[PDB]
Amino acid sequence: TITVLQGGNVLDLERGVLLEHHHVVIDGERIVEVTDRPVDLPNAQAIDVRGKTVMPGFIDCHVHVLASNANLGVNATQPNILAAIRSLPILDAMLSRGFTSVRDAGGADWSLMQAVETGLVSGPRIFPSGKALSQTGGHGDFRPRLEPCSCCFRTGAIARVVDGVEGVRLAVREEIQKGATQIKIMASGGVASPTDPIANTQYSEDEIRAIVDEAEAANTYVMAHAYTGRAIARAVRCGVRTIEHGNLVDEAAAKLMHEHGAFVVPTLVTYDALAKHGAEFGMPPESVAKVASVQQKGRESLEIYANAGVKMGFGSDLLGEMHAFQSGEFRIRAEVLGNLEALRSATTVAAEIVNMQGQLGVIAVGAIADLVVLDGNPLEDIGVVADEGARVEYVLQRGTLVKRQ
Amino acid sequence: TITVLQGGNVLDLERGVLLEHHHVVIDGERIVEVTDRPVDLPNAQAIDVRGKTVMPGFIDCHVHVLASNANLGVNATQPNILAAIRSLPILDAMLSRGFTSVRDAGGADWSLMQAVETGLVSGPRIFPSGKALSQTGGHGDFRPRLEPCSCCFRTGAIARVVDGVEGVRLAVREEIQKGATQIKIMASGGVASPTDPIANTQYSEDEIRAIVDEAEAANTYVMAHAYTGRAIARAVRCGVRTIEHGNLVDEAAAKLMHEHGAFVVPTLVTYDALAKHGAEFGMPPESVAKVASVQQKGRESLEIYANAGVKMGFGSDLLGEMHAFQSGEFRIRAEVLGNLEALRSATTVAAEIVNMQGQLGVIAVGAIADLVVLDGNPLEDIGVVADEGARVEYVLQRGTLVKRQ
Amino acid sequence: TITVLQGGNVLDLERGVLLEHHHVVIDGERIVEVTDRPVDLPNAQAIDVRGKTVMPGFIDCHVHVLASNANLGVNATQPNILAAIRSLPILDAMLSRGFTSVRDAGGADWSLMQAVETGLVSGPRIFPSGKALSQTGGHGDFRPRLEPCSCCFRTGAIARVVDGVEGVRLAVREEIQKGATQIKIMASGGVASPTDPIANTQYSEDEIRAIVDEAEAANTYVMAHAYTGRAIARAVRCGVRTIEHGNLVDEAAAKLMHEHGAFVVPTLVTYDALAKHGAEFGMPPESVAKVASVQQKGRESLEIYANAGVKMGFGSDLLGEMHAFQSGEFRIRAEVLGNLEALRSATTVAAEIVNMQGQLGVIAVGAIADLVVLDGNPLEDIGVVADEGARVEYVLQRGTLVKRQ
Amino acid sequence: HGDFRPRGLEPCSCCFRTGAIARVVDGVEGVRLAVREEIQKGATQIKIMASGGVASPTDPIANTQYSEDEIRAIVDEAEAANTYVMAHAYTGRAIARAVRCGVRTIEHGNLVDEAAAKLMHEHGAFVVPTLVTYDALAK
Ligand SMILES: [Zn+2]
Ligand SMILES: [Zn+2]
Ligand SMILES: [Zn+2]
Ligand SMILES: [Zn+2]
Ligand SMILES: [Zn+2]
Ligand SMILES: [Zn+2]
Ligand SMILES: [Zn+2]
Repeated sequence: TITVLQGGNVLDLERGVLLEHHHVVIDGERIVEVTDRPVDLPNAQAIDVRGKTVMPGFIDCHVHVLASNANLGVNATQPNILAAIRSLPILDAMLSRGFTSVRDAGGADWSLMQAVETGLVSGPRIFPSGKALSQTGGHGDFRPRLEPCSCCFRTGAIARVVDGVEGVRLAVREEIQKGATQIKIMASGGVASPTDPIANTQYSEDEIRAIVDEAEAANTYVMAHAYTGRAIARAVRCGVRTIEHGNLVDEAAAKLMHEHGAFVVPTLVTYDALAKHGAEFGMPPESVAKVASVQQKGRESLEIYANAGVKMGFGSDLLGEMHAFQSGEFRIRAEVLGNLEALRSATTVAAEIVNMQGQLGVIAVGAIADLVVLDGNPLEDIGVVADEGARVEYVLQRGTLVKRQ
Repeated sequence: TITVLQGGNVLDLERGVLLEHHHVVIDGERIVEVTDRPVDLPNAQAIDVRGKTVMPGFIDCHVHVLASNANLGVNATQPNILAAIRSLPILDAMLSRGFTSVRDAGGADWSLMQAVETGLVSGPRIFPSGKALSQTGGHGDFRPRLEPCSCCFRTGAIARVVDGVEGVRLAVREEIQKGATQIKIMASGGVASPTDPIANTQYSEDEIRAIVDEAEAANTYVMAHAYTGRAIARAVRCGVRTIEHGNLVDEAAAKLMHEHGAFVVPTLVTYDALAKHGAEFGMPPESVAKVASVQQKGRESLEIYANAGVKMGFGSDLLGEMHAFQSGEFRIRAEVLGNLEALRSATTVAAEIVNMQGQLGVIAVGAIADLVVLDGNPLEDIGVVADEGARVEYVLQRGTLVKRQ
Repeated sequence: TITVLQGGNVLDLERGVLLEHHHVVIDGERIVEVTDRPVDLPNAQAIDVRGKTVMPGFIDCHVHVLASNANLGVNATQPNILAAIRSLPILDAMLSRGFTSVRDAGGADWSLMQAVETGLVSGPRIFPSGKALSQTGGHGDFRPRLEPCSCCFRTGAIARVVDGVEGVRLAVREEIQKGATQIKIMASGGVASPTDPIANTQYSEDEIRAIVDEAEAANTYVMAHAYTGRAIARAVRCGVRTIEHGNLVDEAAAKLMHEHGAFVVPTLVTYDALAKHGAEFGMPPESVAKVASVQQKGRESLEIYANAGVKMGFGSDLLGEMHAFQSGEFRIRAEVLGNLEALRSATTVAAEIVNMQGQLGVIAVGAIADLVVLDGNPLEDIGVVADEGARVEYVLQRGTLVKRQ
Repeated sequence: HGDFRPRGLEPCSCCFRTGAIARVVDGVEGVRLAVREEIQKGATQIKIMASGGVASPTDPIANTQYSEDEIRAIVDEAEAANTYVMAHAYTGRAIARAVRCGVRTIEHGNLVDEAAAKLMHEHGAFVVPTLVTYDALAK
């Protein structure tokens, strides 16, 4: 059968206007009609959406669903079944904030992706990376300042450690076999790892090139964690498609990104959260030392990306109980670029990042019915979205209604 | 001693005509005379071939002699001595259908080649690949969507999983030591494997280039499994000599193939069989999902190959009890290319592929005595050879008579 | 349906007489009636057996079906599929000689057993030992007088080398998981192995005990290869059930064997064969040095076992092309004990050895229809059995007729 | 009864799948180590298979599993950690020896004779029949 959201103000994002009193008609999992007709509803579930905004369900392009606590070291060493359990609330809470799809950046696997798709578990559709690739002593290596690691994969582990061209090549083939949808690598130092300062680069160009080739071979792409313009530039020229964080770009690297057609997924909200509640939520004292420097240029970088004409996706990257602040990223972006853009990042641009242009992030005929129904107009008050589930009262996923609030 | 097939109509393939009441004289294992003389037979076994077509014994360029059931996963896991035993009827039946030589595309080894050649076992001469080479998660990787290890060689295993330039180099040197005649790899997604969609490529160009080198070093070639024009172009540029299946060529790839002097071996019959009796004969349900798409472009591709002028060999690639349909490939090709071509693909073109030009696939002086005697004329009715056999009453192999029907 | 052997002279073994003009009625796989009635055959396959001896099909308690050549060293190293192929002739010949069941003493596995039971392959029912257990440098170690060795089970290998209590324990649990029906161990030096003189013992009492226990825990027994009275005595005290060869007993050991209720399976024909054609058929020169001694006391031992009242079963132990000599063991035993006793060793006593008392080795109601039809009377001329398959013209196996000669 | 490998074979197995009911270990030291491992990981008691069963491929229910040395080593290591061993067993034969080796509770136990029962009462051993499962597996 068939469902009609009636009399909503449909958000159309490429023109940037509400379309008032437009009905939208769902058959099965897909949108069949968007019109301001009196519509011919014989056996349709009518949900009355008068004076309320209906827009495409949001896409978060950088989450760690399995990051149930803020020390990613100790997250990795928690027992498997507990690691899994603890992700469930995280998933549920994402969905009710309006997020109908997430690109998980290391941790989530194909089993979790199936769990939501078969209905076994409530949450967003996951686009899994499997495990992030990290070189030894890299952003994914959580060993404190002897070595030989570890036979087999803990379900709590964000990353795996692999070095060498043949090593990475294999690892990518293994991850794609295990059903990843894209490949995440760490291509610079970070904040949450013990031994790497943020300014230095990770992986040789030979390794990154091998990885990008093996991903392309399986008709997907590489996403890459990378802060400085030096770290970004190399990664992009090796052929990576999306850059994660990217807090310390220069315009030279920004220009190179635009030119190559590479995307960026800023994750500003995680730095504010780790500012307030950093050493407080159990993340090592010398990791909170590293967080002071990246949030500075963080806001500033957004302008640079916008100036160069680089597409920016929505990303949170929140760990542990800081997971609640997910929606706040809308606000931060709205402050710097217009809140049309802030919304675009979680919809149209996001949908392109995950290769579902036309499929998600748009209310149009043929598209998947992933809808959010919003009390108020985000186009003028960004707060209706950025206030943590406050003002979202319906969530639709693949046709079916999943939240009523 | 010495043998005479008297008064036959000898099929000459490069001219495309029967030569009536030509006698053919066999001494030892070789053809010594083809003539329409009254011939001078003192102590020759006269076999009377009046009004019946005598042609070269057929060559099949793609078989899996050891594929005794349609689930190649379970075929691989079956006990060694049982895998061996169950290939015996397969071999026998192939010979009875007129196939005096087969190129096995993964599975059969040098021991099976020996068993026929010393007469310990009835079948076609085998040109063994040993085991096909497959990357991890490739068309030869039969592990479900874990990641164990393995690595003793099951005698029912079609392929082996090897990654990396050195890995593949070693693998080819091993396969050639055990006495492979040519090297098979998987360069693309496939149908009969769990985790690889058909549209993606397999192996880096370094790996394939390595492989081709090690093959050429032992004075033989590589046969590569590939479907799409993208997969085929890259393989051909790396220097593979024969392409298997090739159902989804564009003409740009076919042009390249012709240019490089590469062959194709289409296997159209297997898809028809897997259409009818796919899930029925125990091949996993999501493999029969993938069979729908490749048989479409299958017949079309034949034209593409013929237009670009790419030599086409005969291949069956039938698994399990679907082995019976082997000869039906003649019909399929005849229907697109006329039956002179269809006969050429299993004789003159085939013999060139297995580097036996002038040794097999031609009735001429000095050639090996691999002869089929046919009741009817295949030049006008393709049915006389494409009918389970039915109409083949003599098969000669290296001089001696092996089937009387 | 149903079958009748009519008017035969049924051999009854416990009373030791022919029963003339007794009909035997087979339904399915079982014997339903043995009677000298005019029998009421409506739709029965009548096979006319007037004036011919019908007796139970023979059981040979010690064969090596996989021993396709006389050098067990080189037999083990032959390629897997070739090892399998070569056993097919061997099995077929055994069946034609009247043997409807064989107890394989290392080499044959469950899959071969299945091959015959499912009728994939013609031959006797097999009771597989899997692989003989042998200590390092023991009768099953074929390494020249060094080390590394071997990860994987060659299908042509008679034995495996395992040492120590936990080692042999695991070895037995494995062999039974793979579906051995009983367990073979080497408990002494032998003839066909490079490094062990026949006089000395093999395995500790601890190992043998552990082995016997694990056998008994799986509701089967241990068969043990042992020559000297010292080697025999110890094995029997450890609770092994049958003794293979046994050529150099003293009566003290024999007495203990009787006391414990342990059988013996002498294999005298193999030493005569190795006398004539030893170094001739490719068995290493210092192995044929060892064969001189054992045949001496061989005929003499038979008396000792008889005197002590130790049950004897039928055994050949023939290797390679010397397999042909299988039935000659009848004549050899008939020469020393009566030819009644010689037929008993292949029937009633043999069926007890393989735990099939009342199931095989007797023509009686409810027993399995494993029958041989014999031209002449073996109770007076032992040559009607011991002339290979000269004088056996019907063989019935599990109801159905398998040889017509 | 814990070994779910088909009658091949004999490869494989590296790590612990969280959906696995059992592990395969053989030998006196092997079991000893496995018990210590299991207790370190936080088991409250130790479960063993001392008999053939129903839900496993290769073992007929009539026959026994583990040597008395193995079982008794298992019981000791469990007692050293102030717990007990529970043991899966059907027949009176398989039951008796388990109890003689000092296992505290017997699982299923569908095929006792009063001989084994009497021995069980004497040693102070419990039984946990699971009759419902066989009705369910019947339908
Ligand atoms: Zn990152
Ligand atoms: Zn991250
Ligand atoms: Zn293929
Ligand atoms: Zn193939
Ligand atoms: Zn022996
Ligand atoms: Zn033997
Ligand atoms: Zn149980």
